[PDB]
Amino acid sequence: TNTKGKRRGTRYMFSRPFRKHGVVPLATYMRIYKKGDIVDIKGMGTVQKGMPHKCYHGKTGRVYNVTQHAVGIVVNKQVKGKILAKRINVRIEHIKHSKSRDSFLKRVKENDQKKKEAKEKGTWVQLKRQPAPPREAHFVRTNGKEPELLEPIPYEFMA
Amino acid sequence: QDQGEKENPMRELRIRKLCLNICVGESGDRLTRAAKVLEQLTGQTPVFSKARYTVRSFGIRRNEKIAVHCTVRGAKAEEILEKGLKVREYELRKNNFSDTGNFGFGIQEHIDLGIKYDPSIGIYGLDFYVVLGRPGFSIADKKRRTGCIGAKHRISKEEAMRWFQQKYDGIILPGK
Amino acid sequence: GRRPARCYRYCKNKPYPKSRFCRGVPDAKIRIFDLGRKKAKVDEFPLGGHMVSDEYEQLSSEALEAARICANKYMVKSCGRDGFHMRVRLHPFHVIRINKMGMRGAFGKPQGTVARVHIGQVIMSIRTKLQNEEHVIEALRRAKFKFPGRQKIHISKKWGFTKFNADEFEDMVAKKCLIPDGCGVKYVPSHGPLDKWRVLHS
Amino acid sequence: GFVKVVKNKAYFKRYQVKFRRRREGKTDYYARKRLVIQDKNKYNTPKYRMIVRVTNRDIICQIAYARIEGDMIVCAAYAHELPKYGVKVGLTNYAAAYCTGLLLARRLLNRFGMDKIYEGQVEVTGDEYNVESIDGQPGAFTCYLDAGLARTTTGNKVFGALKGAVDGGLSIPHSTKRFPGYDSESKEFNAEVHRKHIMGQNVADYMRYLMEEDEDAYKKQFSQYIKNSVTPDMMEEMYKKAHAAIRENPVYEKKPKKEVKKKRWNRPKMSLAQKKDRVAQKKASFLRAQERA
RNA sequence: GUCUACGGCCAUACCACCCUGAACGCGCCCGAUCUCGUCUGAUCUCGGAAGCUAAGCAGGGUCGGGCCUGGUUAGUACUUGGAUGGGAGACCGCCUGGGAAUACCGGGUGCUGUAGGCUU
RNA sequence: GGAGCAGAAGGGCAAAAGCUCGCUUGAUCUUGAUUUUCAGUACGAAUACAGACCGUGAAAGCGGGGCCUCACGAUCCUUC
RNA sequence: CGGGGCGGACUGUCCCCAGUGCGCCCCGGGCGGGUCGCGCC
Ligand SMILES: [Mg+2]
Ligand SMILES: [Mg+2]
Ligand SMILES: [Mg+2]
Ligand SMILES: [Mg+2]
Ligand SMILES: [Mg+2]
Ligand SMILES: [Mg+2]
Ligand SMILES: [Mg+2]
Ligand SMILES: [Mg+2]
Ligand SMILES: [Mg+2]
Repeated sequence: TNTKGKRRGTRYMFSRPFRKHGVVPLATYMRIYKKGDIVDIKGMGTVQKGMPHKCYHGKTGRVYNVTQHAVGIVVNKQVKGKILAKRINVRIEHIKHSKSRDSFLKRVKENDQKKKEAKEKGTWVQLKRQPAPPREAHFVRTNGKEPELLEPIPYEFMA
Repeated sequence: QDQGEKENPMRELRIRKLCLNICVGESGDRLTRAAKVLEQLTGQTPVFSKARYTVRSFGIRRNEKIAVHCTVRGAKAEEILEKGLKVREYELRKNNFSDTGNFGFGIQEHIDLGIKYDPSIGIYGLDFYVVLGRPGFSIADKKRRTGCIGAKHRISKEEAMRWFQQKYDGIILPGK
Repeated sequence: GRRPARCYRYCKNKPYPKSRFCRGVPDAKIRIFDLGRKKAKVDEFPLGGHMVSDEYEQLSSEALEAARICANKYMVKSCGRDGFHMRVRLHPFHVIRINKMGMRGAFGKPQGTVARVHIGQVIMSIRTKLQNEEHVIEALRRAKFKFPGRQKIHISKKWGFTKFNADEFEDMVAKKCLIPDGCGVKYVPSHGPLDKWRVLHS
Repeated sequence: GFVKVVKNKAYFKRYQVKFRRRREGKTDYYARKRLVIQDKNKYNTPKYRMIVRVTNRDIICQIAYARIEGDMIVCAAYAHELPKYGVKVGLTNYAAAYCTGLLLARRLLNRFGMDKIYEGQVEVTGDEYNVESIDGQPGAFTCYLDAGLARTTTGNKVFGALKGAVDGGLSIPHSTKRFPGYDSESKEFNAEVHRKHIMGQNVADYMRYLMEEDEDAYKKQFSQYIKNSVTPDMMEEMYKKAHAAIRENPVYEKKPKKEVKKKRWNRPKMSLAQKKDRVAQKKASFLRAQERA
């Protein structure tokens, strides 16, 4: 059936958000990117140079190369039955950083300071995180008053 | 007295442009003479104005030359406006005043006032449009930190008529 | 001529209105959607009775016009000519196709329009005085006989063709939160300009 | 009641405003995007631009580089800080722009400690000069020029400030085409009338011409020259002493004034209870008025 | 408590109308000798400082319109997974989880970076 | 922005990417990398660079065709 | 659900008018969280 054009099906994803058109804000240009860090790929449509393909929109890769206006990114793409690492040159209006890796790095530094304080003070403290334990038996005060009696309503047809 | 004598430094109706125009449906020597009357009337070299689209009814096609117009401001403007109202005997009747505080009229024959007729030059009429202002109106066309002029700094039809009859003791609202 | 309506009873084809892409559509059979005395104000006709579907299906414009005609005739010869106002609440916006009298190149051509109705959805409404309620119910039943599915007749808890209930209606009118205009009413919220309150509340 | 209104509810519903400084008319984001942003393979090198803004009574010369939270001023000169040596009157003109750019350059590089080298041009001739980096010594400061919305033509005080900074010792890339000595029709740069414009000799010639032509219009034009008694003579020397004083001591120092009170000069924002009571007593006064009738 | 210059986020910042503005400033303003541009020194460029907050600008206001953020709408609509559930079908109910959006009703209405001023 | 941006449609765009002037030939010479279809082959199209020589602009910069998504073609043979 | 003394601004009952927020501390009332709490069950 359909064409193999490079922007087929990108009516909404390469568009701008509502009341967000016009001039690109300059913080997106004055971010910095060192080779090795994790970036999200979105791909706005105000800029037509260096824009990523629709398979790479909404993806996440790491930077391997920095140039004047663009960045080489290593992204995992799933061709039919294998995952392979593609190397795409994308511009900085189309990328942004990754708060997931940022959060991981700050809990790494927190772990390191916590292990240092535990070692100097002579205790053993918890460093891992545990998945949401059960709910720790407790008392529920009624505060003297009786719990309110709920009761299903009769049926009435409005709409 | 005390409440009236405060705005008198910077809130005074003065004359911005005089907006002189001659539009004739043909090009050529008629337009050259229509520019020559403008030069001899104002002292400025006027500017040609082109058609915008072919209409074929009375017959003009686009990118021709149809009009000659000129912009005149200052002491020359007020004295040429004085001459035009001398021709109009300081009477322009009801509704020549636009709602933005501008006005204008037409003159059917120019030789009456001023300059002597020349046999080569034709018999052309013209029209005057005075767009009127107030000190501080240049913020609308300032390049850096442009703004709009503000609501009570505008010129209404009433104050335009009041300024006209106060500065030229003329007559609005004739017998009809 | 026209196929039996059982060939187009069910909604199965992804709404198809007449637009740029669907050209050459004949006119629907229902052209008049309001009928009776359409200029009675709000309180001449306080009672509203709806005929509301209980099936997901599409009704043809021919069936809509037939039901409108027979309900109008019963209301005219029962409640008088100017004693009621009826609105059908269903416009036939969905175009149905027909294939020509094999299956090669089989995409059909527009032959009609139907209105797709949902489970809870009003098909027709009649507003009348409070004493013609059985006449409204009988008119809506005799108009119910013109449709394929199953329909129910229900008297609304609201004042006429408005969205406000009959018990709180006159109190809102008296406290001027609800100002009558035409067939309906306007709601006055207490957050406009006070000069609007002043040209009102006075 | 005849024409369809344009600024209606749906108009404001889908109106998208411009940037704040754009709709204030102070920033051209086209030129800003092309001028502030550094190449990504520099990663942290600040990109310095010399902002020059000539107001109605003042000339501001700043040196900035952009961060994500906003620009960072490094050095700033002012025509209003110029009269604490040399000149006293005759600011916001081309000679004032030259001394302002010179003061900004000398202030920046004696802040950086490179004043004992990079002397620029201690004598003023209005010709093409560009500094060069002496080997073994630190490199010359590199800046670009932010002219803003000022229409760049031949003889702009932004280029006055550029010439001032370049003679001060900065390295700003430029050509002598937009200098007042440049002739368009011969594509030639005279540089002696440029030196005249730097020394303010055109204003001195205007003063002499007005004196020999008139007395009352001359003093009406140059009223504040009669005060401080700036004759058309001694104008250039005066600027020479101004340049010498800037080269002598370009360090800025400010004065303390901290014995101030905390008076409110504006109105406080009204409160919710105040607004509710205001509309309540407005309704009450309206009903009271209509019962007085 | 504010303002200039350059900004960052880009309406809580916009729009409409009304009131107030000490001091610096920003402007309006005066002029065309030079620079430079025009049909026109109106715009742009240049040279000023007699007057002025009228205007821009700032702050405040409006049962303001927009915008932002909550409530309601509503555990509704829709939906993952399940059944030898119902019903002639159309569709619907239940089990297991997730869960909206108008209308309507509140509250709010610019924060802030660097440098330099004024405010006894 | 309801106009225009060569054309189909979609996206994008306002001191723009539109319109009007000024100057030009980055529609030039080169090696590799990448993306798109994909078998991760080719063509076509495209994207980041790098090395020359230039254009423009006061400059930062931008420019190796057309604002983006189409507008095109192996071996063998011929021709320059 | 509030009382005393100092600071702005609102209302068509403005000299005899009314009502609102904000700054100081003094209290008045009731609610919750920590305290060797402290006892008692
Ligand atoms: Mg297909
Ligand atoms: Mg297709
Ligand atoms: Mg391209
Ligand atoms: Mg189908
Ligand atoms: Mg520019
Ligand atoms: Mg509102
Ligand atoms: Mg559930
Ligand atoms: Mg270049
Ligand atoms: Mg190159």
